Amino acid sequence: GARSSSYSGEYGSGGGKRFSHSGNQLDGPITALRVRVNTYYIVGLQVRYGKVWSDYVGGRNGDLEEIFLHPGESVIQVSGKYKWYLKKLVFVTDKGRYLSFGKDSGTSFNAVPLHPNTVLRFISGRSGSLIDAIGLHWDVYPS
Ligand SMILES: [Cl-]
Repeated sequence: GARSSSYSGEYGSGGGKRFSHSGNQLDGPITALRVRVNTYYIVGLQVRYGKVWSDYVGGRNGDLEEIFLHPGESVIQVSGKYKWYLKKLVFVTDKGRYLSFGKDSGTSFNAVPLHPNTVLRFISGRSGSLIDAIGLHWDVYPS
């Protein structure tokens, strides 16, 4: 039909419990990221949609890294690495910024939109005390 949405599928394990930011789309485009990291793993994730933060997922012991996107800036590619749990995330923006988090070891993955000229609209995944898995949802913005 007319829709340009696409979904990467889940990268990582089947552990933990599912989360989805699908209901956060209405708040706005992604405008900021919070990624909690310890020495080995991605511990936790929060994403700001417009002005409103998602409900935090993951554990709380770790360095809380945060990146604030520039006005009009979107993510167009996400890569990373996992081994048992998520270990590395790289958010690539349409302003050419490569926003890396975590430690550079594990099985690699690389997710780009399945329809051209769409951007990262929200994320889903699985979590517990760590981030077990992540999935990327792409769409046009504005809608
Ligand atoms: Cl694994």
